[PDB]
Amino acid sequence: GRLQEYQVIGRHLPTEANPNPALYRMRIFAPNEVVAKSRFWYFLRGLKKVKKATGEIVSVNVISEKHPLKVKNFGIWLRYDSRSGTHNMYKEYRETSRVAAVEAMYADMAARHRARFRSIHILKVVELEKTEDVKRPYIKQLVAKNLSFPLPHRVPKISTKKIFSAKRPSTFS
Amino acid sequence: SGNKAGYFDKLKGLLEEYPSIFVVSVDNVSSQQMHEIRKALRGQGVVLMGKNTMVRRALKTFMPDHPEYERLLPFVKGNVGFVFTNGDLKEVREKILSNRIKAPARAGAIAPVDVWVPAGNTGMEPGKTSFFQALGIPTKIARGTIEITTDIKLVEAGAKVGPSEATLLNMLNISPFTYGMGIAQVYDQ
Amino acid sequence: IEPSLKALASKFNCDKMICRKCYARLPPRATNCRKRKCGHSNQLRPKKKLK
Amino acid sequence: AEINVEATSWRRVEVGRVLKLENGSLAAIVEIIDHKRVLADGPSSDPKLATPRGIVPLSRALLTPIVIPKLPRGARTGAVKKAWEAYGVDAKWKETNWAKKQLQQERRQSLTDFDRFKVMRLKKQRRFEERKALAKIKAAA
Amino acid sequence: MRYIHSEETIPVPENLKVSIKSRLVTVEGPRGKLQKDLSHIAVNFSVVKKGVIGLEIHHGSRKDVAALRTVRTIINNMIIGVTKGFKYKMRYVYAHFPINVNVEKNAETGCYEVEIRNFIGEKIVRKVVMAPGVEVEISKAQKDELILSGNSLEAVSQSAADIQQICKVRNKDIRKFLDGIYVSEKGNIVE
RNA sequence: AACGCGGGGUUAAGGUGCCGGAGUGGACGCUCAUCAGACACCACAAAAGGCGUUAGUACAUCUUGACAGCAGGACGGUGGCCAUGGAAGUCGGAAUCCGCUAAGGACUGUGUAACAACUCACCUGCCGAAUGUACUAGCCCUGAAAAUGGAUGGCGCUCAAGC
Ligand SMILES: [K+]
Ligand SMILES: [K+]
Ligand SMILES: [K+]
Ligand SMILES: [Mg+2]
Ligand SMILES: [Mg+2]
Ligand SMILES: [Mg+2]
Ligand SMILES: [Mg+2]
Ligand SMILES: [Mg+2]
Ligand SMILES: [Mg+2]
Ligand SMILES: [Mg+2]
Ligand SMILES: [Mg+2]
Ligand SMILES: [Mg+2]
Ligand SMILES: [Zn+2]
Repeated sequence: GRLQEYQVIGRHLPTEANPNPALYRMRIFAPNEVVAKSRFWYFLRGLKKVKKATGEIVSVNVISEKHPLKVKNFGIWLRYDSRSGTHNMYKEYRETSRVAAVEAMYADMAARHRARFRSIHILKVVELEKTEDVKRPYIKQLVAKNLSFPLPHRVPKISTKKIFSAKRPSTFS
Repeated sequence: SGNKAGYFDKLKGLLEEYPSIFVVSVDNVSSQQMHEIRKALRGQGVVLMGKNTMVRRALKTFMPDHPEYERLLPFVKGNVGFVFTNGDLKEVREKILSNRIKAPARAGAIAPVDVWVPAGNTGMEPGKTSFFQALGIPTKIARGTIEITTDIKLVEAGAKVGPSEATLLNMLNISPFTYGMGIAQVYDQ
Repeated sequence: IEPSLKALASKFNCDKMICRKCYARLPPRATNCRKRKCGHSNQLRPKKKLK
Repeated sequence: AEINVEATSWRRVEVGRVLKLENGSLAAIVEIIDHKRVLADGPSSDPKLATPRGIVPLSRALLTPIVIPKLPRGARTGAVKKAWEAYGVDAKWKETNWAKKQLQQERRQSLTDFDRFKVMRLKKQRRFEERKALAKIKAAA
Repeated sequence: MRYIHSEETIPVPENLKVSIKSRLVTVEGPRGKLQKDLSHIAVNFSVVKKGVIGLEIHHGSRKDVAALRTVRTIINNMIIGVTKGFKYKMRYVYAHFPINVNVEKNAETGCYEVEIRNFIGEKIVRKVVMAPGVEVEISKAQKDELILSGNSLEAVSQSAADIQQICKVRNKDIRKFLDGIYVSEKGNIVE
C-alpha cells in the first residue's frame, strides 16, 4: 500500500508559431499524485526541451491491476548508480501485481547493493507469459512440478507480557 | 561440425537406399580388424556407424518412409552399429564374423575360462628363469630349453592375472581373449 | 636407498608448493594458500628441487 | 536387513491442505507463492468458518490434518466450493481436538456470576463421590 | 539463495542392521559394533525403501548443504568397516642406521604399544600407544613392513599417522635426509 | 528552540532490551570477524589483494549427449624430402598430402646408439544436465606497530540489542 502506478500526460504550452503541441505519456510509480507529477517533469526534462514553467499537465489517472488474484512472474529492467559509475541490471520477481513487484525491487536493491530510491531508473516492467521465459534459478525452483515442503523448527507465538512460563515450549507446530 | 553435418545426410541417404539393414555390436575391437574387414568388403556392402543416435533416426521416423523404423527405437543402447549390403541374410550370417583376432592379456584382465599350461618343452633360452622363480614355479633346463615337468595352474577362472603371469602368457602366445564382431537381432528376424 | 622407497619418501617432503607471502607448505595442485594471515593468496611457486 | 529410524514427521504445505487462521477461520491452499506466502480461500457455509480469497502469510497459520484430495492447482472459487462440500470439510473439522478445545474455552468465558456460584456447588457434589471411591481403592492398596 | 530440498540415499546390505535414535547412529554387523553421534548437524533421517536410508535438508543455505554428502560418506564407511574392515600398511625408509621396531600387547588396558629404536642412530627410545580396537603386527611377507587393521577407519588412520609423525629429522635438509616410516597402501581386510 | 508566577493538552531535535520515561513492535534481505559492528559536526585510516559469501555484465560449449572420473583404441606410403658408426616424430636445418572412418601427427612428452614400448594429442565405450573464461560492486577478511589498567557512555548483544 506504499506505491501506486499512474498515467501522466503532459504538453508544452501552446504558442502562435506552434498551436496544438505534441502530447507525451509516461507510467510512474509513486506514493501519491503530488510526487507523481514531480517525477514526470524530472524524466521529461532529460528527453525533450520542456520545463514545468513552460508546460502544463493534461491528465492524471490511476492504473489498477486487472487480476489481483492470479500469481504471476515479472521481469524488470533498471539502471542505477553505484559509488563509482552506472550500470544496467535485470531481475525477476513472483507476486500478484505490478505494484507488488516494484515494491519488492526497491527493498531488494537497498539490501544487496545499498542503492537508494534517488539513484534508480525503471526502464520496463513485463509479465512473463510462458514458463520457458524464466531465467533466474531462484524463481525456477518455485515453478517446479508438484511442489511441497514442511516447516521445521517453528517457534510458537507467546505474548510478550507473559513472563515466567511453567513449562518448556516445543517447536513442532 | 562439418563432418557431423555430413554424417547426417550420409545416414539419411544410406538407410533409405539400402533396404537390408543389419545390426552389429562391436565392443573393444582394435583398428586393424576394422581395416581388414573394410578393405575385404569395400567392393560389396558398406560398414559404417558412429555415436549413438537418439533423434537422428527419429528424424527418419517422422516421415513414414519406413513404419518399421519406429519399432527399432528401443533397440539401440550404445556402441552398436548398422550394416548396409545388397546380399542375403544367410550370406551375411557369417560374412562379417571372419578374421577373429587373438588379444593378449592387459596385466590384470579377467580370464572368463580357466587357463592351464600343458606339460611340454618350451624351447627357449633358460636365461629368463628369473620370471619362473619369481612365482616359484618348478622348471627344468633340458637341452638348453625350459620344460615344465608338472602341470601348474596359472589362474582361477574369473580371477585377475599378475603382471609376471601376464608376461609369461604373452611369451607363451596362449590366451582365451578372442575378439570379433558380436551379432544382434536384425529386423525382429 | 632403493629407488621406489626414495620416491615414496619424497612424496611427503619434496613435491609441494610454497606460498610466496608466508612460506607455507601447500599441496602440489593448490591454487590458494590455506592460511588466513596472508588472506588466502594465490601467488605460489614450486618447492625447489635438490640437484 | 533391519533398519530402525525414529525421527520427526511434519505436515507439509501443499495444494489441498486446510489451514487454521488466527480468528478461528479456515482456508484451503490453492497456490504456493514463496516459502512464506500462499494463496488460499475457504468457501464455507458457516459464517464463522469462512474466509475470502487472498494471500495468507504462513507465520500466522496452523496446519490441520485435513487434505482435500485431487484439488487442481489454481482452481477458482466455484471449483473449490464444490470439492469442499463433497469431501465434508465442516464435519471433519468438528471432530478434531482443536475444535473441542475452542468450544470449551468459549463456554467458560460466557459464565455469569450466578453460573459461577452454581458450578462451584455442582463440583463439590461430584467431588464427594470421588473422595469416597479413592479412599476405598487406596485402602485395599 | 536458499535451496528448498536436498537429498541423499544410502543402501544397506542384508547382513547387518542400523539404528537411529536422536541422531545417534549404531551399526551392527558380522565383525562388531560401531557408534557415532551427529547431534551437531540439523538433518532428517527416514526409511526410503526396504533397505535404503534417506537424508534430507530443508530450506538449507549453500554452507549448510555442503555437509549432507559428508554425513553420507561417514556412515557409509561405518557400514564397510563393520562388514569388511580396513587395513593400512607402512614401510621403513633409511639410508645408514637401521630402524628397530618392537610391538607388545599390554594386559591391563588391552591396547598395543610400539617402540622405535635407532632412528638416525639416536639413543632416545620412542613409544606410541595405539587406539583401542586397532591391532598391529610385523609383516612376514616382506621386510620392513608394518600392518594395522581394525573396524574404524578413523581409529586405524589416526594411529598410523601417530607413528609417521613421531619420526622426524630436525636441523637438517629434509630433501637429503629421507629417513622415517611412511604409509604406502590402503585397503580392506577382506579382498 | 530563545525565558514573568502556576494548572491541563500537543509536539520539535532526539529516542522506546536494562541503567531510563516509551516496542525484546511489524515486512524483505545482507553479515560469522582467534582485531566483528553499532549514527552528522567528532574525536582517523590508504594504495594493493581473497576459489569467504551474495547479486550482476559479456563471450563461448552442451540432450545431434557438454565439464569430472573410469574404460578401450590410437592405422600405409612415411625411417618424409636432408643430415648419420648411429636419429624410425622427439641431436640437429627447413615444409606440412590423401585412402580409413565417428577416429590417430610425415607428432606434445618419457624412451632406444637407432628400433621398440609407453604415450600423448585425437577419437570412442559409461553417465545423465548443465559447464568454462574474463569482468562489475555490496558485507566480511589480509594490509593494521607504543609506552599506568579502560572504554560503541556502561552492562551486554549473533534469523541481533549489527548494516
Ligand atoms: K523482533
Ligand atoms: K567479492
Ligand atoms: K548511546
Ligand atoms: Mg646445517
Ligand atoms: Mg506543561
Ligand atoms: Mg526504532
Ligand atoms: Mg521502562
Ligand atoms: Mg579496496
Ligand atoms: Mg568429456
Ligand atoms: Mg569513557
Ligand atoms: Mg539500545
Ligand atoms: Mg534495522
Ligand atoms: Zn600464504
